[PDB]
Amino acid sequence: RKQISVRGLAGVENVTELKKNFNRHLHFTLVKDRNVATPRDYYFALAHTVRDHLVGRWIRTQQHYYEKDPKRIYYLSLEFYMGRTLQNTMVNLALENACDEATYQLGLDMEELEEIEEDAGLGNGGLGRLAACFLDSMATLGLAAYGYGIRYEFGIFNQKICGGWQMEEADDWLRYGNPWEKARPEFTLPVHFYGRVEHTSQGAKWVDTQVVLAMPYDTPVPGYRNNVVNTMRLWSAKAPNDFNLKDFNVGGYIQAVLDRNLAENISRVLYPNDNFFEGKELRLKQEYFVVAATLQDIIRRFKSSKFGCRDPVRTNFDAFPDKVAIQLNDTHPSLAIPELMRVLVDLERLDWDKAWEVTVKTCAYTNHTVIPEALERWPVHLLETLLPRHLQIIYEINQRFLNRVAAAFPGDVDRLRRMSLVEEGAVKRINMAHLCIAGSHAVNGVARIHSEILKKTIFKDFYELEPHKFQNKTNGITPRRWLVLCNPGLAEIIAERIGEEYISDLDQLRKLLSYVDDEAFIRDVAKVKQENKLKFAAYLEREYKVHINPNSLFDVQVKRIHEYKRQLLNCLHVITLYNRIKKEPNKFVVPRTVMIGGKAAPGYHMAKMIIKLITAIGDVVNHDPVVGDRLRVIFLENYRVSLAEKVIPAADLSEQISTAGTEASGTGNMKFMLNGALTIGTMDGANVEMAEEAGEENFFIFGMRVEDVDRLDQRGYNAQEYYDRIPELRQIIEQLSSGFFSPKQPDLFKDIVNMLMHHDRFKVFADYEEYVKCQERVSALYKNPREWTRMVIRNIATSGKFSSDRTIAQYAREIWGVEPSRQRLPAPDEKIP
Amino acid sequence: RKQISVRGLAGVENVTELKKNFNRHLHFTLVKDRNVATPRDYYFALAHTVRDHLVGRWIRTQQHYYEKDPKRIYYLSLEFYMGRTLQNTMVNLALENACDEATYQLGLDMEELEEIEEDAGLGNGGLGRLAACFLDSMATLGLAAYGYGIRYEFGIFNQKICGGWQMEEADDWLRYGNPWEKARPEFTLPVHFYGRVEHTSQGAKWVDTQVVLAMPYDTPVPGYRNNVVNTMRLWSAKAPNDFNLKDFNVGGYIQAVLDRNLAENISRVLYPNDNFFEGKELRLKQEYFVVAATLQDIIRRFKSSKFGCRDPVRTNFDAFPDKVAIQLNDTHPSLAIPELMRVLVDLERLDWDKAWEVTVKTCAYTNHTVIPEALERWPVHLLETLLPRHLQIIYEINQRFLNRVAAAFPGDVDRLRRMSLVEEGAVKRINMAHLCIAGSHAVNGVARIHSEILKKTIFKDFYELEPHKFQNKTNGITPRRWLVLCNPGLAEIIAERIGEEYISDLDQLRKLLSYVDDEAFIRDVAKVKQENKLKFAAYLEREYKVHINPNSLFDVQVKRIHEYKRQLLNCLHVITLYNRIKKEPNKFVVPRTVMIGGKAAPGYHMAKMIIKLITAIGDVVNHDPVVGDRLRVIFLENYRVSLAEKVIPAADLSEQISTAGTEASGTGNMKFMLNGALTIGTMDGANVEMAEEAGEENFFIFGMRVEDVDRLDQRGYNAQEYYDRIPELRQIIEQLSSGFFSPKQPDLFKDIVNMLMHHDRFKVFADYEEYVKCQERVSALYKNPREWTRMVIRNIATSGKFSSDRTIAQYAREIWGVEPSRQRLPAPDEKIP
Ligand SMILES: O=P(O)(O)O[C@H]1O[C@H](CO)[C@@H](O)[C@H](O)[C@H]1O
Ligand SMILES: O=P(O)(O)O[C@H]1O[C@H](CO)[C@@H](O)[C@H](O)[C@H]1O
Ligand SMILES: O=P(O)(O)O[C@H]1O[C@H](CO)[C@@H](O)[C@H](O)[C@H]1O
Ligand SMILES: O=P(O)(O)O[C@H]1O[C@H](CO)[C@@H](O)[C@H](O)[C@H]1O
Ligand SMILES: *Cc1c(COP(=O)(O)O)cnc(C)c1O
Ligand SMILES: *Cc1c(COP(=O)(O)O)cnc(C)c1O
Repeated sequence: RKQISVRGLAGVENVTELKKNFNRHLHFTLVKDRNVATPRDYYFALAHTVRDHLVGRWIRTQQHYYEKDPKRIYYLSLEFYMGRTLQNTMVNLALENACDEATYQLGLDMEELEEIEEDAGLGNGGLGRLAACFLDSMATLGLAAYGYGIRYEFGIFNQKICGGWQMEEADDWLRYGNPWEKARPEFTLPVHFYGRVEHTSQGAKWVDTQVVLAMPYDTPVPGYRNNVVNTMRLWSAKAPNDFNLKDFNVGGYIQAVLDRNLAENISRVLYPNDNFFEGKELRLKQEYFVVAATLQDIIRRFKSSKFGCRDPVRTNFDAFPDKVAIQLNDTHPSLAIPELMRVLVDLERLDWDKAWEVTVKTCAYTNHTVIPEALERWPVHLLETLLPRHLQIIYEINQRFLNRVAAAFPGDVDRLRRMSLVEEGAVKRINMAHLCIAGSHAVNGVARIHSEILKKTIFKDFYELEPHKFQNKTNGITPRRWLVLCNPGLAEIIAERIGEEYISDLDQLRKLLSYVDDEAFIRDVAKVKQENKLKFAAYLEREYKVHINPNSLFDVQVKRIHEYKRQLLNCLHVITLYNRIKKEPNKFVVPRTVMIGGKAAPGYHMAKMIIKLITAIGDVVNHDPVVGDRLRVIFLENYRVSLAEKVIPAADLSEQISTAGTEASGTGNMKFMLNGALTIGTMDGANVEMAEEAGEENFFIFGMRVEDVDRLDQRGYNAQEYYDRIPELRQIIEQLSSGFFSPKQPDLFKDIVNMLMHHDRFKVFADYEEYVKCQERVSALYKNPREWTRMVIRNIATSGKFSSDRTIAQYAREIWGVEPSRQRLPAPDEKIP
Repeated sequence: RKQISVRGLAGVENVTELKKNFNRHLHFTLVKDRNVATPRDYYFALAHTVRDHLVGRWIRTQQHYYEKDPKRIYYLSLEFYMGRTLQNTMVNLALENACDEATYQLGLDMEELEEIEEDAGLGNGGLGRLAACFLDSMATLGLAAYGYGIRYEFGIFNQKICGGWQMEEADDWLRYGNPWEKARPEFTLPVHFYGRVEHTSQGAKWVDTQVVLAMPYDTPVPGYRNNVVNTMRLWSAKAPNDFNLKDFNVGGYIQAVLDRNLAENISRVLYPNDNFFEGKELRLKQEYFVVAATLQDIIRRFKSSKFGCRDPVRTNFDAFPDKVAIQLNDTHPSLAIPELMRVLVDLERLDWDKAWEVTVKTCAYTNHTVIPEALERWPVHLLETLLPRHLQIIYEINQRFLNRVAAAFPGDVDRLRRMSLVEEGAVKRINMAHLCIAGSHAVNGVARIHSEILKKTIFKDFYELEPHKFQNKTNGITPRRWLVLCNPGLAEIIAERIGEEYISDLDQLRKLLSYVDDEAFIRDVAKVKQENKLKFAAYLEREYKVHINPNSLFDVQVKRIHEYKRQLLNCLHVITLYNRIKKEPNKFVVPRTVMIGGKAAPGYHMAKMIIKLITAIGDVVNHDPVVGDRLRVIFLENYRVSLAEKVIPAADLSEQISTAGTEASGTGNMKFMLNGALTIGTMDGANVEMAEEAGEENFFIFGMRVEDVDRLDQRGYNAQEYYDRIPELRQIIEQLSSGFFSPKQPDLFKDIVNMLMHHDRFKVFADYEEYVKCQERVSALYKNPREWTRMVIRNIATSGKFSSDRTIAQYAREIWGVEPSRQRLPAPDEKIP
């Protein structure tokens, strides 16, 4: 904690320049004086000074792509889980140490001020943090890339526990302002809703629509020390001045204005589910909105290219795929496909068949899950009302698609019903995943098991029609935030031995294999990890008044609360540990702090019941005198990016416990591998490529492989068989059944026990025995320090592959068709032209 | 138009400093480049550079009152009609010419950029523009004064004409931002609504209330060249994070967030009526809100005074009147009275009788009208629901008030029902005007007739109980905006002869009497007025494509459209003029451009019918070939402060035509006297003190005096008598009745004719004959140039009295108890302490 790592150069002219501009923004921007200013005021004076060092290059990077006019990548996501922006901008700009100096000289602690920034919580979990780490890597690799999303007013709710229950409240992240965005009202666009389609003369024209306006807000995304600053464009909904008021017949003037926030409700709140599908109208309107305005912004800056110079016997949209690439993050932007067809056929007047070749060559889709409840099936009755031309375009696309399928698989009548984008049943629906494979030229999974499972199970039919479309790109994590930024010490001690070229070339970590038997490296790695555990132990006791023993194994499961991720199996393990020492008190066991955190989506009653169980286990366990400090269970309240940055560097053991076949990739598992945690995990998602990368000896794999899960499903999963055969498991069911964990509330956990017993979709009891055996094996190693740290050096040295720079260099190469670069653009500036 | 008047010094180091900081805000603040920036971007770079020159003094003026701790004036208004802020700040700071230079040097036209600023339209008419000119004069006179209002999202609607009909639309003034406010989320306060009163032990406690938060936004108000910059604090409503979400039982999570803009609706839109009363709940909530949070801000900075040093055997609220003065602008903040009682008795726990002496000594009320439909009578049933403790405090105040009245006027039973703050009828109501006289120590009218009429008619009972409470302070206008700023040339030519000391000492204009027979002054005055008429003639033809003859009398009536202000009598005059030349075509008449402008409140059907008449008269008159350029009638669309600043300097004749006894003061009449217009007017409001000031020979007074209006009311106004006796008036009624003005729509004006004939509250026909005679007299003078300009020099030299600096020096002296000052505070700065 003496600090001073290579957070860059703290050099004289710059620290001078900085203190000076901090003191100018406090006075001139904040209109605050040295005697009235609080730590929030000073956080902003610094946020504003650091934003200043970035505008030069943002301007330079934007006029630069204009000039050299590359192929542009538009990554469409409904979520961007950015976390906080000050420190990361200082890391990518080389300003961390200069600003630490400058601030200590003004008498302030930088770390005090960085805690003042609220998180940009515009995401739910993995899919949104993926988008965020892709942004960082696209600018670090010099790509002309733009993230396009919604600027939600309220991000993911802030989780609160009251009596061990989750209490949700609004995330008013913008209460205090945002020093990082630049509102752009100049560039507002209209999005159309509802309406009629008239078929008049040569064309459909969508007529009688309500107009909402999409007002943009751009945030800079700086690549790591390469002077590229790209743009995240987030749309906000604005009601028009005329119809939100103007049309003549009494209703009410004041009312007509009060009803504007109704159009403005489209960007008010993030829909809060990880892996579930919400069939609500407001969600489809968010999805059309972001697609609508983004495609306008894409066509505009394509027409301004060398067509708005030579429209080459009219603007030839033929080069549209060679100038545009749009990545659909999940099916949430899938309306991009009938909308690019709507603008091209209806407005730009190309042939259906020309527009279709163009749409397919520019669109590509990333699939993020296999579980059927997460998939989007939008009821035809609401695409008909709200978007009646896009339904016609989708019925037409369906038609032409299945005409291909019939010609390829002639006579095969069940094929055709299975492939259809239009699903019959009572509610006739539209399968959006089907629309994206049909209309994209590449479809990909986020981990090699996941990509094989799509080819083999879920989109088998589609693989047999167009095998070449299906690809894989295993996920990644950005080493800048997820190593340099959250773990300045680990990055430091690596930097001493192998240099710094690895923050943008993480494969170089393999060079650390050579230090596995070097006692200097083995004590420094063990030292960083104790420093981080002591810092988190102290955060806990100050910010949250809990007190934990820093000398125990820090056992942590942090991710959204869902049944397939199996916090229940980990709770079953904690109660085994509790009971093995209550029957044999004076038996020594390796001590551990079990920390579980994550948010439940608000009406998912099972996940909300899981958080009540965990707090109930901690109520018992943490106050048993026979237990002592040997075991404490801790629920980790309001988990999100800033909390992940402090708890992942302090973990010894990482829980990655999903039923094989259910977690498509996972990325918390990589964040933890980077930071000196060992993984206990099933062979699911990217855990399989991580154990292959580090070797299975250096990993703690247990449980059913996918084969084993299918064998059991053919057979029939019967959870009673496990109740019968394992007395310890028997014992826990009756502790839950008979009120041990809910004394004055005894029947309380009756539906988690019932679900386990009769309705376990994720067959928790089946991996239990082999999981408590694998847990005996990690405590064996922990009590042998030097040998835990060598297995740790083996995981950190093998993290390479899992950087998002690799994942994006593969998207670029094999899907977008751009070559990454790392040549620092010659910014900043001084100048004006 | 060569320009260069004394708009200050354009001096070398400063113009250097300016261009430099303009170019820094364009790059760093606007994140715009010289090749991408538009006139809006450049307006903001300049707005931001000019705001910078003001923050030094704002900080200095605020720490300065802290230190010397004066008596503070809080002017509570629900309206502040500010207009645009760039130019006025440059005028009060001496930056006009330095910035004109700086901008021409960057190659831009300042006047092009000033048209980019939208108006702060937070007001309806006179009452709100009064508040605005009081703000300017309070800072020019060094008063520690704070305007407190609501920060409305949508100001007064923007008026649009479609087929001669007014079309209202939302004033999205903030669409682009506001370079002038400084949001202060740090200082957010809660306001309570609904609830119960529990009577428990020693006290009522208001319990079970919904909380809304009042988030402040401060705008600087710079005095004219004296380095004082005071604060306008405008509250915005914010929903809380907990109950706008948190309390447990299903309803909906997304819904609970979408329902926040419901609490946030309290500051969304200005209520749009000049002189009418809206009994709607949302209005009362705006009124409680602004009172609630302001009183919190007042008590806070009173406790921080030398009580938060010595609470002198507890905080003695005894000095509260000697440290606090709160001016109630109309009854719209009257809840300040039971709220100061609520905090003092309920929370601070003083005796009713001690708190009452304190409340009365700090509160004072300005009455703005006599017409009964504008008065506030809030139904008890909604003060009971929404504000149940304040109703108890008001029933108690009523009680104690009438106990005084009975003791003073013993036996006088009708007195007591007339005085009551609580009015019986079906709907039992609360007379808010009655509450303010009861609870204030000074009550005042806004013109000497108006103040005599309150003593004699409306609050006679109250004058007989407390004669000493009733005062007068005739209104005013700020010479800075309403002379220097809109008429730089007139100010210039005056400045040459008598110097500049008059912009803060307007009485010095009398020294101009000496120049009435000086031919240099007589041609320069006549020259300015033709330059202004040519500039407005050109604005008209560019911005609004109309074309008018600049050599005709510019006859203008601009104010809100209401029956008592009598745009109908002026329309009757225009049609007489039209017809006197259609019967005698080749008769020479003095040519005039009749311009009428103003907004109708949206559901006032009569005023909306008056705007359709005027446009209908222009449809006829403006296309009659026999008329030629001799007569054009023009309706002046979307009237407000920026349009008043361009049309008032270009007027020759000012219409001030209300029924005597109805316009309490008027302030457009003063703006026009300052700017070389002659007044045709009844002896109403401040027209009486203006003609007394200039002398009746130099004024065009006509019509019934108040006596004459009463004599007619006892008699009975019969409009048929005037139809019978005046053939020209006869003739116009049948032109309206028989479709001359609405050919294909012939029955169209049937209820204006019917109202004139049977229901004229403002007896238009009674002043008609004497008004068309007074109109022959102004055209006689107009065709004698040298003699119009001498009557003009007589009005401009007599404007003195009507400056708001005099009005505020009288409020200060005779009501607040502070002595004005004009000593320039030693700001700006450089420094930090
Ligand atoms: O959406 P665009 O035009 O590509 O990006 C927009 O902001 C950029 C950064 O200020 C400018 O350089 C562009 O000229 C501007 O129009
Ligand atoms: O939103 P979640 O569930 O955290 O994340 C979802 O997309 C992520 C990024 O592709 C994957 O790692 C997860 O396996 C998937 O379930
Ligand atoms: O409401 P207050 O405290 O009187 O005014 C507030 O803004 C002023 C100008 O920045 C400061 O000087 C005060 O210290 C601050 O607390
Ligand atoms: O809102 P309005 O009607 O323009 O203005 C109202 O208050 C003004 C300021 O005291 C007075 O001059 C007007 O006579 C009065 O009717
Ligand atoms: C990386 C990240 C995720 C993803 O975690 P998984 O364990 O892959 O499901 C979710 N939440 C946060 C805050 C993250 O940083
Ligand atoms: C001064 C002013 C008013 C007041 O006009 P009156 O003629 O007194 O009713 C109303 N509107 C605007 C825009 C003003 O400037």
